[PDB]
Amino acid sequence: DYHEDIHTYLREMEVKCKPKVGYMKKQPDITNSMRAILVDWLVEVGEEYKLQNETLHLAVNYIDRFLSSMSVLRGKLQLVGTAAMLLASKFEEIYPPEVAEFVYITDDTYTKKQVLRMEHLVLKVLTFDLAAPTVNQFLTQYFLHQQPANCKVESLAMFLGELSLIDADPYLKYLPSVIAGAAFHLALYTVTGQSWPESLIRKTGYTLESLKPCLMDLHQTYLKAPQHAQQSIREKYKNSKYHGVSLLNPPETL
Amino acid sequence: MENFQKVEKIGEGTVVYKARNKLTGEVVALKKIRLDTEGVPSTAIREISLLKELNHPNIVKLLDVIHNKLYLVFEFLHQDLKKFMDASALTGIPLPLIKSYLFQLLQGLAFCHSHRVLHRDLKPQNLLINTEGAIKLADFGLARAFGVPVRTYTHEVVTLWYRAPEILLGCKYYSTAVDIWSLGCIFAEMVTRRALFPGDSEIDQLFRIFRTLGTPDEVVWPGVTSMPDYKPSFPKWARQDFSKVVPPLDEDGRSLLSQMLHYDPNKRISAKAALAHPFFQDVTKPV
Ligand SMILES: O=[S@@]1CCc2c(c(-c3cn[nH]c3C(F)(F)F)nc3ccc4[nH]ncc4c23)C1
Repeated sequence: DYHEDIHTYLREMEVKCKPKVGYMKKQPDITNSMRAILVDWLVEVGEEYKLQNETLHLAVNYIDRFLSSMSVLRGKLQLVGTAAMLLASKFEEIYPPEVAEFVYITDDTYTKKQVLRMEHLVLKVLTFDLAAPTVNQFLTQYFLHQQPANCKVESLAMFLGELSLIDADPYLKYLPSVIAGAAFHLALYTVTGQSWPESLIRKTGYTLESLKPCLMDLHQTYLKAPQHAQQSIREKYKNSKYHGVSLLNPPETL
Repeated sequence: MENFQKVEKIGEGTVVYKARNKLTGEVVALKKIRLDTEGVPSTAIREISLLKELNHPNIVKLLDVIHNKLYLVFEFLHQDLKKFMDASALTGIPLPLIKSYLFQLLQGLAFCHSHRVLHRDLKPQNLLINTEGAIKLADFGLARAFGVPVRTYTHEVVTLWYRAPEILLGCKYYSTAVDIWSLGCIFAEMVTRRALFPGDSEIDQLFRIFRTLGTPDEVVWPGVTSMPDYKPSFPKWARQDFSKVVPPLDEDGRSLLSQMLHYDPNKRISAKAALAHPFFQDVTKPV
């Protein structure tokens, strides 16, 4: 095992790759509501083009990093997130969808030129740093610490992990490693009744006490999930693929 | 852009020029990448993003990027390990230089792996040498950031001669072992100045391995006989003596090489463990 090496490196790079917490206030023509619609759309693109959960998580991090230091108008937010998904695809995916396909899913809102010219710009602003740590990267590590592998816990924690991609407020205020911490405990507690494993307290240094604030927000998010304007993630995790875990009854208290 | 004066063309794939910075005098390698229809190629996206996270004495340094062609600017080294082997063919490479070179490749590779990066193309033509006697991992275009545990990644990885058996037998999962295999195949190719497994086909490559390391069974490599391209019809060849396979190589040399060429990837020696092997008890830095 050289896992410990990688975990240390990922925890270090998640602070350097983290976007600026409050960048939405600074955005003149754009809002959290408009971001959440863009992110939900990329889940539909993600599920339609049978792409990895990593690819989605990676494009959003590219999206938030870019908006952290570039002003964009509402008519342009769909180009940024398109060019973001194309790069996250080119990076993460064995068979990345081609440009002209990424065009087709905008319904010709933008040209091939526009998508290609935005990719060049997104690389420049991100200074070709694409290997960012995601919620997903940490979750898949966390999953090896279940004594009993539980495919329901895994699909739910993933489910809970995607919900946060939708809501800048208040997930941007949390590190990926912490969000994944909340999503695993809450997923485990929901199906088995168990909690944050001792082995992960050692690996991560996070007590339930440290995860409380993220767990509170993530718990409300899970409770209010079927009334959220955004619903593509619940539709996605209704499939037998993910053991229809979005249908599960959330817990009440903790 | 205009600062660089091209000295020579020094190779082609994915063209590479030797150049000089006209204002600082610095010698560099320019990797020219042509675009034109599909945007910026996936190889450049991956090579650039990964090399920027990989700062090691034994990993080639990326100095800059330039954008309609794309230029990667790397530090220059005058030699690749293939041109060096084809120059030592007759005389042979000295033992303590093979030990230095191996030790250095394992060091870069340990750093790579511990930064969740697979090379997936370790062959001599992609390993670069300077005059002070340093060797460095190069060509990260076929590389990839990997997860824990890994998920299924591209099947067509590593040059056939250095391809690991779990790829040839088409295991759903492969990881860090496949790079350790490659170096085993290299270590042997320095010791005996000949490609260890020079197969022309996926079938020949397998058979060349079996004929040398013996045909794996469920006792060497549990799960093998139920791998997607494992046929029960394969000749069961016996394992050769390493006296015959690497005749020059000492007892510690042999111990390290077998461990690096294990069939079962979960048992193969890691880059981290290999560095601590008794073969490496008296290392120096020759030229
Ligand atoms: O034939 S090219 C010359 C050496 C070389 C190669 C390559 C290379 C390796 N595999 N493929 C290539 C290329 F794509 F042909 F360029 N990369 C580099 C990078 C830096 C460097 N500095 N000095 C030499 C090189 C170098 C192989």
